[PDB]
Amino acid sequence: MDPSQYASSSSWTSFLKSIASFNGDLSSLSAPPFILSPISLTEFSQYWAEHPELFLEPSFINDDNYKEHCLIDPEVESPELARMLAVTKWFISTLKSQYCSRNESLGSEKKPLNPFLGELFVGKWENKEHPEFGETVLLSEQVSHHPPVTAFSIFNDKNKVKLQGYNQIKASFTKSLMLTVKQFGHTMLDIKDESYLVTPPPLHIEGILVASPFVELEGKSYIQSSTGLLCVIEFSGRGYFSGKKNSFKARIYKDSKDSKDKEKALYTISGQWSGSSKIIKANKKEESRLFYDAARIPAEHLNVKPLEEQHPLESRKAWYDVAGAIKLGDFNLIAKTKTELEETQRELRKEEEAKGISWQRRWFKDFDYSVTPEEGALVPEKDDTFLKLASALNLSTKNAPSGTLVGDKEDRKEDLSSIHWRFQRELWDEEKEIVL
Ligand SMILES: CC(C)CCC[C@@H](C)[C@H]1CC[C@H]2[C@@H]3CC=C4C[C@@H](O)CC[C@]4(C)[C@H]3CC[C@]12C
Ligand SMILES: [Pb+2]
Ligand SMILES: [Pb+2]
Repeated sequence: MDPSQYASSSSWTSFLKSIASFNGDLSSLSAPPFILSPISLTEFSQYWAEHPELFLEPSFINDDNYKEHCLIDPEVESPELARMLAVTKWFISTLKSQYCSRNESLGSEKKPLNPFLGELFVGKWENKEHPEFGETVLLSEQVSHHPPVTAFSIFNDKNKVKLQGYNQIKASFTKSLMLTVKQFGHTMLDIKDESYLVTPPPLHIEGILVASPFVELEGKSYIQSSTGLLCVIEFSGRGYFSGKKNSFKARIYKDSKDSKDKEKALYTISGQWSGSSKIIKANKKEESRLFYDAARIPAEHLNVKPLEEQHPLESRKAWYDVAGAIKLGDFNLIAKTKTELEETQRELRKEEEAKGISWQRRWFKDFDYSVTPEEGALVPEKDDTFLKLASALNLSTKNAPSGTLVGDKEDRKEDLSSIHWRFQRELWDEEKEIVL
């Protein structure tokens, strides 16, 4: 049918009624074919680096060229600050990819495929037009199905820029049909010997009643550096304080201590993350410069091998039949192909439970950061980067919503675990079957 008839269709009405009895698992919703996306959530990890030049820029900034590299502030006080500005620009650049990609390729936000345990998604940005960049690799793996958790790493060996992180969400519907989404997890970016800890923001999906969903960010995101510098990004927009669609305000401070006083901000960046934003230094409101304009530089999609060469666990290969059925809009075929894959997985899980076997994660392992960790679990090293950055930010190390600070209600939750997925580069180095 035409999108104009989605909202009043029997299919959408039945979907909205299934929401009324939402059991907590989005996979139990009767989402009609027209609102389904043929893309699995394991693919979303690629949204962290669709602007290769911005991802790598911090590695090119040094003591001898930092002022010359900093266009937004040729008077930047230090290379560390120049790099924080670059990392902030990169983070902002990821937002359009993360939260707007489906609206552009599918017509609206849609329900993504719920990955199966063990699903993989790999590719690379060859950066052919820039030999100084080198190849940047993406490894994404579904480390959990119940609940869904995607772990990932994006790395550029040539310039020593590596990123790793994981993501999980907890979603619920309000009485007005707003889908509230709390993200869990975090991402760490290492630029040579300098590190940055990034926390994703909470968000909500609106437009469900009218059958034209879209993401609206809220809350805050943090970027804590090993240099002490901290960037606090606040999201607002329509229906909220600002009233401006996809708006944000980011402030950079000398340290988390100073972030308690907005007047201490070294820079203030404001605008729309899906559009243009300006930057003001200190408090010189008078003078401002363009910080980032999302419309000027198109996202660069990574290179993925042809389907004919993909391994059975690779996302697109595994979901091929379902993706095809979704593109056709065939109600019965979608149910048939999806059930086929998910039932095979059920059988696998039942065999594992009864046979005393556990699925072994491929390139990531779950580290227990608890004071009293599971006896067989891997534990963090003394010089663990997350521990040091979380300490600097006064961030909770528990499995609380992303960005939860020590002392917050979510951190004082009784018997909350502290398990975090970590990339194990050695496992990729000794990978003997998967290739790029
Ligand atoms: C779309 C309606 C009808 C059904 C529900 C769709 C929900 C499950 C979808 C739509 C928007 C999706 C989010 C879009 C973007 C991101 C950022 C990525 O880094 C992690 C996954 C995450 C957080 C997705 C989680 C799943 C999500 C919230
Ligand atoms: Pb709104
Ligand atoms: Pb384990």
